[PDB]
Amino acid sequence: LGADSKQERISKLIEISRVVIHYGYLPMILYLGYTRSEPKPSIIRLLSPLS
Amino acid sequence: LGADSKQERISKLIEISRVVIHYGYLPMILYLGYTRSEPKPSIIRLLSPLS
Amino acid sequence: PQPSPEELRAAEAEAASTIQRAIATAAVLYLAPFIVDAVYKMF
Amino acid sequence: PQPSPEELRAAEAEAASTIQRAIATAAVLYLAPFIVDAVYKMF
Amino acid sequence: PITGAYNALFVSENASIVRSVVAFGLAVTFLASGWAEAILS
Amino acid sequence: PITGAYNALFVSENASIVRSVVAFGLAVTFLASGWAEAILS
Amino acid sequence: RGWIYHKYEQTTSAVRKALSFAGRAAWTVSVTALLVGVPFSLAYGEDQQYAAMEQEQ
Amino acid sequence: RGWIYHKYEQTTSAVRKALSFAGRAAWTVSVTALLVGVPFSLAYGEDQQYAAMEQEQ
Amino acid sequence: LSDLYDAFQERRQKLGLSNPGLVENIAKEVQRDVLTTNLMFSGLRADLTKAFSLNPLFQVSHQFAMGERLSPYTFAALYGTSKMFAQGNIDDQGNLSTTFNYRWTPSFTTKTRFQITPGATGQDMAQFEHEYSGADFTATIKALNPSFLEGGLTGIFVGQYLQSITPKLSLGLEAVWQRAGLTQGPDTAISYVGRYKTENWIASAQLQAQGALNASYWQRLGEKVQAGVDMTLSVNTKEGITTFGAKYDFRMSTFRAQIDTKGKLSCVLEKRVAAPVMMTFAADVDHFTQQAKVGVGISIEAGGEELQDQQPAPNIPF
Amino acid sequence: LSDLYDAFQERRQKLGLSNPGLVENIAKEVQRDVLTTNLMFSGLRADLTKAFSLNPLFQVSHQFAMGERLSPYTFAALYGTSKMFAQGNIDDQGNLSTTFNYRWTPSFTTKTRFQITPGATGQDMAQFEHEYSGADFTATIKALNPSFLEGGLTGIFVGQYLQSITPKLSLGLEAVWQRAGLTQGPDTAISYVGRYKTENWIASAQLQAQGALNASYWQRLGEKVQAGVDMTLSVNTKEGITTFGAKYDFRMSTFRAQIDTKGKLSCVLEKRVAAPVMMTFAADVDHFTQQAKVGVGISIEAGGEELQDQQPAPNIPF
Ligand SMILES: C[C@@H]1CC[C@@]2(OC1)O[C@H]1C[C@H]3[C@@H]4CC=C5C[C@@H](OCCC(CO)CO)CC[C@]5(C)[C@H]4CC[C@]3(C)[C@H]1[C@@H]2C
Ligand SMILES: C[C@@H]1CC[C@@]2(OC1)O[C@H]1C[C@H]3[C@@H]4CC=C5C[C@@H](OCCC(CO)CO)CC[C@]5(C)[C@H]4CC[C@]3(C)[C@H]1[C@@H]2C
Ligand SMILES: C[C@@H]1CC[C@@]2(OC1)O[C@H]1C[C@H]3[C@@H]4CC=C5C[C@@H](OCCC(CO)CO)CC[C@]5(C)[C@H]4CC[C@]3(C)[C@H]1[C@@H]2C
Ligand SMILES: C[C@@H]1CC[C@@]2(OC1)O[C@H]1C[C@H]3[C@@H]4CC=C5C[C@@H](OCCC(CO)CO)CC[C@]5(C)[C@H]4CC[C@]3(C)[C@H]1[C@@H]2C
Ligand SMILES: C[C@@H]1CC[C@@]2(OC1)O[C@H]1C[C@H]3[C@@H]4CC=C5C[C@@H](OCCC(CO)CO)CC[C@]5(C)[C@H]4CC[C@]3(C)[C@H]1[C@@H]2C
Ligand SMILES: C[C@@H]1CC[C@@]2(OC1)O[C@H]1C[C@H]3[C@@H]4CC=C5C[C@@H](OCCC(CO)CO)CC[C@]5(C)[C@H]4CC[C@]3(C)[C@H]1[C@@H]2C
Ligand SMILES: C[C@@H]1CC[C@@]2(OC1)O[C@H]1C[C@H]3[C@@H]4CC=C5C[C@@H](OCCC(CO)CO)CC[C@]5(C)[C@H]4CC[C@]3(C)[C@H]1[C@@H]2C
Repeated sequence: LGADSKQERISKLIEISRVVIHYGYLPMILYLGYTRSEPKPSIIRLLSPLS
Repeated sequence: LGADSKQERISKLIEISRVVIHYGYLPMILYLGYTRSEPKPSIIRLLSPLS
Repeated sequence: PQPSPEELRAAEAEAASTIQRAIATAAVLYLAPFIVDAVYKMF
Repeated sequence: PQPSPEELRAAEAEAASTIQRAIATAAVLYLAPFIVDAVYKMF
Repeated sequence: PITGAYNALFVSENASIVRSVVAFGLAVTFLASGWAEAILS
Repeated sequence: PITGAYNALFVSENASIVRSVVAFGLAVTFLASGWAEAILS
Repeated sequence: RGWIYHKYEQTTSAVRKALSFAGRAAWTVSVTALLVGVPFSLAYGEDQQYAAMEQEQ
Repeated sequence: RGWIYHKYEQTTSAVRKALSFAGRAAWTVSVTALLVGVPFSLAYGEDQQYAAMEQEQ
Repeated sequence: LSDLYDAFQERRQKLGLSNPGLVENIAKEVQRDVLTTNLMFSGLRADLTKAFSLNPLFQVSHQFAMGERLSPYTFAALYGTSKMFAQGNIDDQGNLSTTFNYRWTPSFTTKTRFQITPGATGQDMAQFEHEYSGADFTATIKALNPSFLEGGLTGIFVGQYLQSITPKLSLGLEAVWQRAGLTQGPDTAISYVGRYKTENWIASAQLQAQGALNASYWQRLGEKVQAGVDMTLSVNTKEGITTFGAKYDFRMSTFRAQIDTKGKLSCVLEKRVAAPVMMTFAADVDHFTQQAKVGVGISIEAGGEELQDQQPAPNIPF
Repeated sequence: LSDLYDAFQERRQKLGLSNPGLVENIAKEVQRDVLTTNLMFSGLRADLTKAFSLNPLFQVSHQFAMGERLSPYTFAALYGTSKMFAQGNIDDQGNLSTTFNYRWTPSFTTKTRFQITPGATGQDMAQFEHEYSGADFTATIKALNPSFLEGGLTGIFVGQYLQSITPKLSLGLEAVWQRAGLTQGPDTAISYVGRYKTENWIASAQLQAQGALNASYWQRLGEKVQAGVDMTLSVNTKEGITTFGAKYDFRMSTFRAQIDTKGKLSCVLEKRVAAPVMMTFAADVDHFTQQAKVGVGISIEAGGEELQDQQPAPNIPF
């Protein structure tokens, strides 16, 4: 709050965070699954619907 | 055609016939069925949906 | 607009001719199996 | 229209009081089972 | 007499509320009395 | 060359007709040749 | 004369409204029994076949 | 500089259109296999059970 | 004189021809047996049918429906006999459709149909059809709303003819004459049809003189599978659509699926969930709009085993 | 000092109370288990789910749908563990909904949710929830779109508390504070809730201080049947609706049916047509308009027997 300029800064941080969540959140979940699931599936099988 | 008056007459005959078909045609089919089907069903069963 | 009295005669005449050539077509079809059979006899 | 500066104070004060009486309600509920149990002991 | 029960149930400002409250009272007594179990189970 | 086949199939006044005529030719040859029976039966 | 026509008008209108309600009521009852009774009867009927395979053990 | 930005604009637009078509194509293929393959597989699968009861005679 | 007729009729029969059936059935195998067009619907539908006898055929039917252009209720009753068939059905809105077919002769039958909408609403149609089935041809004339009260003929008159040319090939003709208003001139259309039918496949074409062409091909893909193709060209702009479909006959169910050049996919599954109960699932998918229409329907037949002793009356003129 | 706490905590536990669960679950048995409200849909729907592991839980899901307000496609993936649960799903239009729950302590868990619509379209919501589950109560605080950049607090803050009064009776409270615009004054609402739960029946009520009242009653009608009633009164004009419904549990299917005072009849049939395939039929009928909405859906689960050796991770914070 102290500087209005800072308020724009924080505003830019939210728009930065917003993009990272929009693009990176689902890849993050898939990364957590693929690297930590037991056993480890195939890269194609990781997104395969029923094979 | 010979008399225009007659043309109205014929016109009235069609409207007379139209009403008789509208009201009497389905009762006619049901009458034919009920009185001629073998065996003869019950009057209530005649219009019963599944009993 | 509505057709004139002489335009109706033209339309009624063309319509009659088409129906006459339709009946003429049915006459050819009715006789047609006798012709196609004759062709197979030649072969 | 927009609220005046003194109307906001009135609204903010009423809203604060309701939230204080909500927390006061939770305090009574938290202590409530001790009271209802006491009633059953008397019966 | 009955007019005071019909009007308040179908042609009054609060008539919509009364129908829902009555349906609730009937449905709960239907279940809790055991009549629902003897019919639906 | 191919432009004359694409334009007449998707961006011409009669393009709708050509697609239906082609689909008919392919579907009949699919059935009559026995390829349909070997796959669908 | 006109008194009978008025009664005829009162009756014709009221009966047409009566049949409209009575007909509408039969439809809603019939549709409900169909929409509820059909899926239930199929599911319940299948359950009885599974129950049969258990009783045969 | 600007020449790369133009190529970037040409590529960004075209690729977005490419993925839109490719994605739309995968959906129509998937939906068709589901709508046709599901009822067929259930009906055909049931037919095999009836065929089994005949072979057991 | 009979001297010519005797040689003519004998030579006629020597070619082994057979009745080609009605012109309207020239594409029945594709458009009615294989394609889903006539079975598609949306919403809920339930038909309750009670059969009271098989000879004479007499049954009552109640349809309940809630869907696109589906009337909430429709009562129907029909009576059939070796020489006659009477059928009537009425909507909840009073729309009455009637059918009355009578066999004056085993070769000649008259079909009369009436559609009587509420009096103020709509228009009423009266259709009189006369079908003659010969040893090798069929002739039909339909008069729809015929009128002579204005001092001249009025209405729609359709002439139909289908002739067996060879044991497999049949060719035919359709002619229409229209003069709804005496003030307006008559309008006439002629359509040519033909069909080549073999044991395993059937090819048919209908060519309207105005430019439209409808060709269909049907082929049996084994005992349980049959498929067909239907092409329609309209040049009244130019528009063409081709529909390809197949039908699978299982022991307890029938599956139909079709796709067409306009990207519409549809399938209909009919399954005998019980002896008297038949379930129907119909789904239409438009791939350009990604919109789907789902139809679930049931059919129930009360009569069951009570009337099986009777067997259906022969050749009822349905 | 602990001298008072020891006697207080010991006396507290002597009354045999138990955790009453979340305020939002005060009517789960009626509104979610028995009533169809959450299962109703129209059109076609297909869910394809692949499970890659059970501990940690990880699965991928593809939904295809064509219907009213149903997005054509939705990808989803989730990862769960005894201390955490991450879930994300995105529509074909780029609408991303996320969930991230983490157990800081077995009694304290944080739930974060994000809804990120396309940038120009819509608005983005950020919801931070903090749930504390005590021995006999639950406390929750939700902050939705919290903001302090204008120099003062802004957003929606919801406080929730549910307290077990007796082994069967639980009473609770809900408080809301809202100040979307600093220029506008804060708006606050308080809602009271309570629930009486026994083995065979459950009674619940939610009373908004503004006048609305929602009461529900659930009762088990034997081993396979359960029914419930849901009454909603709104006085913001006066409007009230009561929904009565029942649920039947068969060995291979579950049937739900409900009727309400507004004349709407709906039913949902879920049937296990195969080991991995579950069919769903949902139908809604409005008796005042005679209009029906039919929904047919399928669910498929690829993982099957491959991963049965693993058993699900305990108490994943779903
Ligand atoms: C304030 C409003 C007015 C309507 C209402 O609240 C809202 O008022 C309540 C009064 C309740 C009834 C009181 C007493 C019993 C006896 C009980 O025990 C019998 C034994 C059983 C075996 O278990 C059968 O023998 C059965 C149930 C019944 C009838 C209650 C039903 C629900 C009722 C109708 C409630 C209803 C919802
Ligand atoms: C005028 C327009 C152009 C397209 C078209 O009309 C419209 O022109 C026709 C030409 C036809 C093919 C001619 C010859 C044969 C051989 C036959 O016999 C093989 C034996 C079989 C065992 O039975 C397999 O070994 C198989 C079928 C095939 C390929 C025809 C298919 C249909 C076609 C493509 C027709 C198509 C509809
Ligand atoms: C009054 C109105 C018309 C009728 C109706 O209410 C409204 O009354 C209900 C009676 C129902 C039937 C009861 C029992 C069964 C058996 C079940 O299982 C058989 C398995 C098979 C295996 O071969 C033989 O074992 C199949 C379904 C069926 C016939 C019901 C169908 C729907 C019906 C007709 C319902 C319908 C909605
Ligand atoms: C690529 C996309 C995803 C997958 C898909 O294409 C599109 O590929 C198809 C394969 C189909 C399955 C094949 C075989 C059967 C067996 C049948 O009978 C079992 C009876 C049971 C008795 O207990 C065991 O005997 C039940 C159905 C099932 C599993 C099919 C379901 C639908 C599936 C998944 C179809 C789906 C549309
Ligand atoms: C009014 C219009 C006239 C055309 C048409 O209606 C519209 O009328 C039919 C004439 C048919 C063809 C006639 C004869 C044969 C010989 C046959 O031979 C196979 C082997 C056989 C020995 O010949 C077995 O022994 C192959 C097919 C073919 C070319 C027909 C194709 C379909 C056609 C074109 C039909 C088409 C729809
Ligand atoms: C005027 C309209 C244009 C479209 C159309 O008419 C209507 O044009 C016709 C062409 C026909 C095909 C011609 C020949 C054959 C070969 C035959 O195979 C026997 C083997 C034999 C020769 O190959 C030697 O043994 C199978 C049938 C097939 C494919 C016909 C199918 C029907 C077709 C496609 C007709 C189609 C409906
Ligand atoms: C904030 C508001 C306060 C009211 C409320 O939330 C909203 O809170 C609950 C209080 C409940 C009642 C408390 C106690 C009993 C005794 C019980 O006794 C059966 C026999 C038993 C011995 O008593 C077995 O041993 C019958 C039912 C009844 C009256 C409850 C009914 C439902 C009520 C009214 C609930 C209602 C929803």
